[PDB]
Amino acid sequence: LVPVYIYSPEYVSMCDSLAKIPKRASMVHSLIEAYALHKQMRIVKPKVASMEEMATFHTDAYLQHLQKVSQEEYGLGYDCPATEGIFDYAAAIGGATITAAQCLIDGMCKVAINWSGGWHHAKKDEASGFCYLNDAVLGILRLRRKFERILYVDLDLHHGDGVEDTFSFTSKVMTVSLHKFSPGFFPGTGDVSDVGLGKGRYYSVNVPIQDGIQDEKYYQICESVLKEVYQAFNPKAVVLQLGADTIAGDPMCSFNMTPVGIGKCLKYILQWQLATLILGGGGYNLANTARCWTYLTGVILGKTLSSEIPDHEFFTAYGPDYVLEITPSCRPDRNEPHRIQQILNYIKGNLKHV
Ligand SMILES: CN(C)c1ccc(C(=O)NCCCCCCC(=O)NO)cc1
Ligand SMILES: [K+]
Ligand SMILES: [K+]
Ligand SMILES: [Zn+2]
Repeated sequence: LVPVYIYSPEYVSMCDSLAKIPKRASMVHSLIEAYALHKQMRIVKPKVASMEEMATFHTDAYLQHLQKVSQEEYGLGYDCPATEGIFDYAAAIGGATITAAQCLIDGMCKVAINWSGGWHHAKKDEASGFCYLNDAVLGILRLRRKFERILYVDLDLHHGDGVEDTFSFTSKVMTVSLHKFSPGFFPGTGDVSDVGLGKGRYYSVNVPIQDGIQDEKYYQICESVLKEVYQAFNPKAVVLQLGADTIAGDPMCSFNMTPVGIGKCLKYILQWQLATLILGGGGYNLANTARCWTYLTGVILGKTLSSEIPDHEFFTAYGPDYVLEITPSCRPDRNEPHRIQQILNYIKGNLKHV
């Protein structure tokens, strides 16, 4: 009944070294610790993923290449620099999510959290969008050993293309992604008409959304889709990716959400009372990402947190207001109601086939 919190000092330090988000893992953990939330959770040390565990998804040629560049193509480049920490980072993140999955299998908990996971872009032999290894896929494949139908819900700002593509030809894993979809915006995929292929047709769900969406409309959309998905797909377990790059104040400056709105989505999923693997993802206003995942941990624990950020290691990063709540930016919501309705009707039509 007590949620599992994947953590070790070594893991945080490892994750802290991803050059795109320096120290973010420490900031998230430190704030969670400052609110004393870890004492209400079962703290589980993550294992490091073995080569064989990583090879359940990634090809050996790809994994050997990561090993090679870590010691001395494949999507390595501007977004995914080939640096020496690559292989150990992959094994650690993957291992953490696999550990969370295993805890859920063993019935240790109903909810297991790896805030440093959620790297949804990576494919079997291609790095993409800061993702060297797809830990979300790894967790789904582990859960698959016990659970017959798995629902993957992706609330990151970006389309969960790596996870959806991996399971596009299957009906045993359904992917649902809400994301910004606009020509030029990474990764450029995930229109409402993308529904999966072959036996998996209608088992991929995409909700293309525009800039400026706020809490109430987002939840209305998310609740509407998830309601139909639940009744049509009847999932036995859930993997939930909660990238905080949708949150107001993110330098990506696209959606205009607060952790409260995401929390309502989280609450809706939690009341299904299924085994649920919780993952992080994007989130580039580092203090806000910590504010968000701290609040969401509170939501998982059913606790209401004090508005004042406690003094702690990174306290100075929480200016100018030093509170946990995030105020939406004063800019317009570019989502026109009729288009949103069209999308919801298209999805509903798709789910009748499921
Ligand atoms: C300021 N600067 C130098 C850059 C800013 C943005 C990108 C970018 O979005 N690149 C495309 C890859 C986006 C990765 C998004 C990862 C994510 O949050 N996935 O959910 C690149 C450079
Ligand atoms: K998403
Ligand atoms: K699928
Ligand atoms: Zn993202």
